[PDB]
Amino acid sequence: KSAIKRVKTTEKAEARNISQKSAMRTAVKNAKTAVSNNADNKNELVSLVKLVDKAAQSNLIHSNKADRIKSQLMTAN
Amino acid sequence: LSNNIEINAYIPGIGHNLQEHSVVLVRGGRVKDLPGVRYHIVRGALDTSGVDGRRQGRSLYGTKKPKN
Amino acid sequence: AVKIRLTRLGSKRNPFYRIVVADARSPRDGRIIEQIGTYNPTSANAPEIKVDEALALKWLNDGAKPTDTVHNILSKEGIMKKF
Amino acid sequence: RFRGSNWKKSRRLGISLSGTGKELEKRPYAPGQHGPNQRKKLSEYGLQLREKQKLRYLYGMTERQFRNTFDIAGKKFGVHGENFMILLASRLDAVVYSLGLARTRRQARQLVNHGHILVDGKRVDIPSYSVKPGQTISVREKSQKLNIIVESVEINNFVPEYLNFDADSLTGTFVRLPERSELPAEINEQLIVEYYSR
RNA sequence: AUGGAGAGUUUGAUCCUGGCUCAGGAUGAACGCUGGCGGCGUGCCUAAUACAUGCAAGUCGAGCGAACGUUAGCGGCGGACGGGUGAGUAACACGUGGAUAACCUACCUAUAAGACUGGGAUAACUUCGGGAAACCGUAGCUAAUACCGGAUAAUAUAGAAAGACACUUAUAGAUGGAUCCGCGCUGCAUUAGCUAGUUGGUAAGGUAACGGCUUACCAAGGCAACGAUGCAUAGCCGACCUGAGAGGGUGAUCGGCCACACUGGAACUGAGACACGGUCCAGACUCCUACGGGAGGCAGCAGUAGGGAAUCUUCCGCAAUGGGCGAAAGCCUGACGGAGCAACGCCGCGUGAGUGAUGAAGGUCUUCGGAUCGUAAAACUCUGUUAUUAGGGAGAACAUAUGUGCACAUCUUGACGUACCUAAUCAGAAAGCCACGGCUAACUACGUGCCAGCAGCCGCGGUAAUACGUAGGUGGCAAGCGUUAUCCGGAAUUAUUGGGCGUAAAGCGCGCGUAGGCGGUUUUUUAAGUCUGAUGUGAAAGCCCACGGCUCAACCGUGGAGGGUCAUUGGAAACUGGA
Repeated sequence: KSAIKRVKTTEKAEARNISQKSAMRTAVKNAKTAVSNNADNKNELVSLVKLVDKAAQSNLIHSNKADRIKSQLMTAN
Repeated sequence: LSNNIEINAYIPGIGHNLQEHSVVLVRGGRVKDLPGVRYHIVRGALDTSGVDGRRQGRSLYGTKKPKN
Repeated sequence: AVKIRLTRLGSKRNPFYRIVVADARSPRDGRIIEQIGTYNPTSANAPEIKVDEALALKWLNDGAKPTDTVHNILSKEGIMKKF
Repeated sequence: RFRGSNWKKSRRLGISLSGTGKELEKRPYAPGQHGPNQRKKLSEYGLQLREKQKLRYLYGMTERQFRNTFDIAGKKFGVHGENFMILLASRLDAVVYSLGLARTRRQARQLVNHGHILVDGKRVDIPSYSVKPGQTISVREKSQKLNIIVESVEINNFVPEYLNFDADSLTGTFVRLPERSELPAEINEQLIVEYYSR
């Protein structure tokens, strides 16, 4: 009766539109592109702030994967 | 019997079943020094129970009609 | 949601419940995070409330309450009046 | 519990101890079939089984019903050999065989209603009563004076040890500790102390 | 050492090895039945037997649009969890440890956190052509603590939507999995062998991890006896019998885990699957039929059909114990509880004699000799323990004005409601079946007379079978009794305590040769070694030294005692086969 999304939702969270997941994948496609082109998107590492007004304000990515890119960023400055 | 098996069975006692082509329980026991038959046949068991002649058994050999 | 669930284990029709820091998603035999000895409600011996929640003091700060509605069972374990 | 003749207990067994004269009008020879022939010699396991059958007619509880009796005469700590004569006198027949109600054990088991039963409080209509230091196996208020309870009140003068009995009372509440050698000695002790163990 | 252990079988009796025909308990049982009353439990054991069903579990505004605390239905939220049967991994899969420089650690609630910053908008409402249902069309929309990244903290040294008189980065409180080795695993003689990046090398990545995963390349008869490699196939364990111990067994329970979900196969945004009733794809099935369709849990419950010598009702309730929904309240439950169920073991209150005429009216064997089925007995008294209506009432224990830091107040219960018992003291019945010459505690008359019976061992039947069948019986035991398949007494019987190196149970004719199984070498060694050492721990459906009562039954606390610990050398060398 109650839609499950806290227990075994491995395939329950993998059964709808992936447009937003694909759109977020295109935004994280410049991970090495901006680093190889020296973009200003990864500039000013005092913020990325990216822990005082980013994660909660507006964020929609992965966990461990993002954490890897959330280590060098938000701390470099 | 069942499972496509054929054995030289024999009805021990005086019981003379008169119902052919009918299932008959195989008495759990073999014969004693009898070249040919190597198995027994249980009296009654969805067939001719037997005769009421004997009354000293009242346990096996299709016994029934307890005298009072 | 993580209170002191009474682990119902032992023989049939006579489970020996043992108050332990368990979750609400794992009822009866689930997962104990902070075991608290065991409660004996046999009412035929002296040692009854033999709960050892010495390491359960950290549990009472972010997720700790009653699982099997045991107010008098937790009444003996008076570890409050200090906050 | 045996529902049979109580005169074959001194013929099939070798230790009856239930009546004075029994072979006076009978034939004290051997068994039944070969009663006019010679006797035999009890076997090692046979002697321990003969005593069990001898006590089977004596004790009210038979095989499985006397679980406690055999359990109290085996695992119980103490003289294991004489544990069959020590931890086995806690029945309700002992009170009737010490106060003067029933001379037999089978009649003593049926004397837990017609004779004294109210053991200072809760009574028991079984073959064994919980008579300990504080229990007074007496009669009831309506059954104070019975016919089988006050039968041999003067016929049975000599009483046994660890037992009490008076006129218009018959209430046993003396010593709780009994003797392990105050019973007939015809069966082996270590034999039943080992066979039972198995 | 609570301290096993019969025979026959072979002359006409025999000893002696040897094997079981056979002096017993057990029998998840059924059984032909003579199965008075019952506390408690198991019950398609024969059956992963096919399929009509009753059927998984509903909800929520402190945060939003009916007519009238949530009433509009969106959003938080178990379909995989309760469950069901166990064909399925001869093996970390489970049983069983430290662990992790093989390690992830999503997660669950408290505080930082200032409700910040880009927002339109969303189901309902509903403009709504038709369609037997088998689906497109006509389409505007309106919300909600539904909801949107960069510059100012976290491996640097490149913060929000809002709570009453909710909250977010950091993280804690908490939390689920992958892993090393030490442990459970059949033999083939009528098979005697198997891996080749077998054996180790480092580099394209990415997941619980190194990575022979692929990465460049790498050997010959090498691997393997550790039968790897073939099979055997089974859900694994906590367990109960057992020799007296020495030996030996080692799972029905009841819970953990490991599975499965017509059959397979490939993928699918929100928080940990292949999903017991979401997808798609195919296959052979299910059935009605508007020509199109629906598809199947009954692997959730109870049933129709299956053949079972061998097994539960298509019955009430959520008392309660639950958890999931859900400011409370509300609200969910063939999870679970209560009644039908059979000798399934019930063993006892257990059913009448205080008294008592040869106790017969004459029969049980009767050469009648007496006794007696017979201190059976009359007919009463006796024995209470049958009704007669009865009103009856521990796993799991604290609460609900708004007056109260793991403490708690006006105000929170029933699906019930007849143990032992000395009491009313009506009269409600322990019978039975078996051997009876026996072996083995047991019989008299007739009737039989190799006709039939009896018939484990004996055998009894061609005449005087009390062995047969009826009557009077007798030994046994216990509300009953004979039967069928399953361990151990029997007895060591691949010998292990429990085998010879000759008749027994035993001469390889193989005379010439290392299977490393094993066959004096003096002294001599540096410490293979016998008895001391980290001891915390010392737990346990474990024999707990006691521990609680249910009379006959399931009523359970003691981790130090308590063994079933978890000090037995680092060590004292003139010494199995090898000097």
